[PDB]
Amino acid sequence: QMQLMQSGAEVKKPGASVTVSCKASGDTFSDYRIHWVRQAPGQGLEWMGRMNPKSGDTNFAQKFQGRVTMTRDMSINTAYMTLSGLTFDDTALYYCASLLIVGGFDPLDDFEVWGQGTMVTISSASTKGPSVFPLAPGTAALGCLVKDYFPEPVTVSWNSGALTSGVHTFPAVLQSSGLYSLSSVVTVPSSSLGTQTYICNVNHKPSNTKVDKKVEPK
Amino acid sequence: QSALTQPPSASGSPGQSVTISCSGTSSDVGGYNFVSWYQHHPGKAPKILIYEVTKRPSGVPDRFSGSKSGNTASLTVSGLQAEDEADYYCSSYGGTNNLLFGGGTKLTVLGQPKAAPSVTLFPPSSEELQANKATLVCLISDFYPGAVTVAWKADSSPVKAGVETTTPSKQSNNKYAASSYLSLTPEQWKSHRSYSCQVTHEGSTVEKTVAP
Amino acid sequence: PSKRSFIEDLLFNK
Repeated sequence: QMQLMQSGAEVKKPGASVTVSCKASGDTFSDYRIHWVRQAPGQGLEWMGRMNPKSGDTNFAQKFQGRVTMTRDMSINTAYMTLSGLTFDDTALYYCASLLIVGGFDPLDDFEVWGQGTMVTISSASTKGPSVFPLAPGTAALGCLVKDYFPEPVTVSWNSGALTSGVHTFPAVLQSSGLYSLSSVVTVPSSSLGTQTYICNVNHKPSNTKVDKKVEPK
Repeated sequence: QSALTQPPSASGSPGQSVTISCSGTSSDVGGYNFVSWYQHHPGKAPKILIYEVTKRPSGVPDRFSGSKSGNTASLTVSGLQAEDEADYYCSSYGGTNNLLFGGGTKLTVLGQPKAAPSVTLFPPSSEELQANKATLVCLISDFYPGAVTVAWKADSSPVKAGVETTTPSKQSNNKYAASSYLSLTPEQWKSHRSYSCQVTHEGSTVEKTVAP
Repeated sequence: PSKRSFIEDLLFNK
């Protein structure tokens, strides 16, 4: 069925503009309508507006009218939202979605499709990639420390996603310096420490930081 | 800035029912039959449970039901299960060509057992010490209810400088996680016999210790 | 009958 894939996380200065993209695949793009819904930290869901991909017609929430546009490139099945005049209140997770408000004459197509969300942070601060440190170990816990990055978010996988059992990636701490750090730990059989390679894959899109760190026993 | 009014929280016991409300005006909830209800787990896209006041999309069990009278819509969740803990948002067409949302009601399912924290403590890595830095990493998971306090010790002496601890966060299994970091110089790390992270929860404590 | 997108267009008409 049709899926929506959004662009990666961004950081922008106060007053600037940000564009989030939303690429449709799996069905006719023009059959759907693209809504944008955000959630700022500590706030609830907030609808921003909607776009008809065929015509480009839009409706925007009164709250954003004057500093938002919603556009599309039909040739690449992609929708865009550009939000301008950014303030701290615009730091949020932004979703595109085909919403279900009024149903069809029959209900077979009465379903929603949501993108994965794009994190946008409004800050005057510089982006910086993390330093990734291996945390060496019946079962043994091994990990990696993702130190000093801005802004959120960072993703972590293990063995390129082949290792999922026993993985726990923790929410980041916000240090006094203003930078973030997080850790991810995986619990594995101790007997495998001398025979299995373990690698944490860390990605910080804003800083073009992608590191695969081998975690060896000491 | 939520246009519709929802109480911030609700609770119920397993197998029982809970009803949560969403109030609007005659120009939205009371003017149209385009009320939806969304289930939102942290970190995941909202999942619509009800649309057009009463209708369920495919795969939503009949224990979720919606209704409306006047300017008030209601969602009733029967046969409550732990997986139903989430923040529930109502929405309505309204205003002028707008979709309005309520502020969300966070649902707690009562009766969940006490759970002591699991604690993992890592010392500074060789690589970090070479960079002239040192961080102790105390990772705390699987506790319930969602509150802990963390104490750090150098040998047996309390240390508070350089500590930074997260707020508790809900895990997918209904329990909570947190982490605590102790920043030290390499000299401080090498100078002491050991360092400890002590996690207290409901009056009981779990302690881990690491050494150079 | 038309697809549901067109019904939503009417709901949001200008």
